[PDB]
Amino acid sequence: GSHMEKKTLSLCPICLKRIPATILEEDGKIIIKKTCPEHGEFKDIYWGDAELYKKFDKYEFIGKIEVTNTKVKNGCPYDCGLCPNHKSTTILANIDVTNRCNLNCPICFANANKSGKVYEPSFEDIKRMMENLRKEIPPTPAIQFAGGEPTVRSDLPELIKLARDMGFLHVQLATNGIKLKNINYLKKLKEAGLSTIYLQFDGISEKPYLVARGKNLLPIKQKVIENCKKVGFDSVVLVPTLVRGVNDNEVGGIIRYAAENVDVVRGINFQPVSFTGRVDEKTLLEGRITIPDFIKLVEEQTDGEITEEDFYPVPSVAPISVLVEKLTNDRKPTLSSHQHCGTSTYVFVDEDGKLIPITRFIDVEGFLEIVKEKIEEIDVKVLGEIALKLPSLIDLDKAPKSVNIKKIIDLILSVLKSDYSALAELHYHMLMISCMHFMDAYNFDVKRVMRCCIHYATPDDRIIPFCTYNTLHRQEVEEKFSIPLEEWKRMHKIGGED
Ligand SMILES: CCCCCCCCCCCCCCCC(=O)OC[C@H](COP(=O)(O)O)OC(=O)CCCCCCCCCCCCCCC
Ligand SMILES: C[C@H]1O[C@@H](n2cnc3c(N)ncnc32)[C@H](O)[C@@H]1O
Ligand code: MET
Ligand code: SF4
Ligand code: SF4
Ligand code: SF4
Ligand SMILES: [Fe+3]
Repeated sequence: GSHMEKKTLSLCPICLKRIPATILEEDGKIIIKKTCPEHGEFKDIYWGDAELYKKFDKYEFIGKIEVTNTKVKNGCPYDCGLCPNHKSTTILANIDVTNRCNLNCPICFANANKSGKVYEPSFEDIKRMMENLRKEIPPTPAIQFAGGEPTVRSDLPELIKLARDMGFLHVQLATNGIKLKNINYLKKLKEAGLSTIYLQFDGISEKPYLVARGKNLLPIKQKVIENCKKVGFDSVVLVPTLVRGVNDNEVGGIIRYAAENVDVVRGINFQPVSFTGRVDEKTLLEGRITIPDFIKLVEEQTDGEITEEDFYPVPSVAPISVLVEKLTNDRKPTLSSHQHCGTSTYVFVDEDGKLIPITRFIDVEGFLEIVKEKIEEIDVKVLGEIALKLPSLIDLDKAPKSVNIKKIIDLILSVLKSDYSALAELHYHMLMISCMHFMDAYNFDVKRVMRCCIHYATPDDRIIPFCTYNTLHRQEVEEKFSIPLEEWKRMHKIGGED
């Protein structure tokens, strides 16, 4: 019948206490069982496919941190953060610049617009949160403004400039895009130096928007995309909240729409719905979907152009950072998140519009093996040796006709020389297709969250993993630093200015 895979620690979904949990294989799926001393037994889906679950375990990578912000007191996941036992530095920081929003979505992990209180850090508070992120070893390389809807603050372009001034290589905006339907507003974001728009995007028909968002936003999303084309803003990531029964049938359609718009869309990052914050009862009961379920949908709905073997877990590229760090004697941000948190592939869009994953014609598995081997052999000769082996890893038969294989190889080598511009050019050639499954109290796994690489900087000088922030800390923090809406409105204007 069942057989145990792992022991771990989880949370009771009722009282949020830390409780023991078992991860088990059962009928081809991975389940998590747990017991609360007070509220009894719980059973949830952890991963939809036991075979892919075991396959991803081989890419486990344990990171290290040196700069901490909190002490051990109550043990994980209560000591965030970062406490001395966290195993990853910040790769992408989140700063919530507001809890106000110009929407009222039925699915909202932040439960925006319900507290009756306004959380809006000052420009100086945000600079200090950025300093804390930049004090890490290595410094946090990427930051995203979130909330809430960040575009409802009139000072957002100044915050984007500030992030650039503070040294972040990548400045991202998570947004519902509504204000970006005005092209002059989009122009000010580009001019301020925004790297990427992380655009909420739930489908290619009206129904997923009606369900998840409460109204048909599809024409507005389309306008935002057309505005990006008009102003030459070419770095949009579409972000579907993936809900079984709502838009699991539109996975291929979203991917095809991105590929049709690959001049401005650099990726789709699917987010299987996370039962934190605000969720409607049908979503809670019927909507659960996991990373391997998503991978299966991609294969089915792109007619086998993208297959299961094309996806890798995020830490599979941790050794690339390690190697680059050793080659250059400079500490590099390392993607050391848990192997069951997320997955990605990369595809080329050819002339006919067919999707050709880079893994179809580059032996990515073999490439990562050589990388891990050369780390063990660490020097002046490594790069040349790897450059010698790269042709044996390529299948020129399966490569797209519209792709210069020699240029891709050179860009890969330049990434190994710590050329960030080559990594960015590589992303411009391709369409990233990824899926990240943020935890909730039903599937919480302490062994995952200890490796989390996506962190909120808070106004009380903490740095808190995304998955503990949205299950345990968001209300506490927002309540401390909010003022009642009644008084906030009388002291400000709608953009947040005094
Ligand atoms: C509200 C909070 C929500 C937080 C959600 C987390 C989102 C995580 C980020 C998603 C990814 C966005 C990346 C930006 C893409 C882009 O525009 O890319 C284009 C940009 C170039 O833009 P600029 O030149 O303008 O700065 O380059 C980058 O952003 C470089 C960083 C790339 C990060 C690589 C991540 C690796 C993932 C693991 C790969 C596994 C192996 C795959 C094998 C085939
Ligand atoms: C930052 C992104 O997260 C999406 N989002 C909002 N609520 C949820 C949820 N419960 N689970 C997953 N993604 C969600 C938003 O729609 C936005 O695109
Ligand atoms: C909780 S979502 C925060 C970012 C923005 N409001 C969006 O929906 O894209
Ligand atoms: S998630 Fe990390 S920072 Fe938070 S308590 Fe656990 S180990 Fe510490
Ligand atoms: S999901 Fe984003 S846009 Fe929707 S209500 Fe929440 S914060 Fe606002
Ligand atoms: S944000 Fe959640 S899903 Fe992503 S790395 Fe952190 S723990 Fe894993
Ligand atoms: Fe309980």
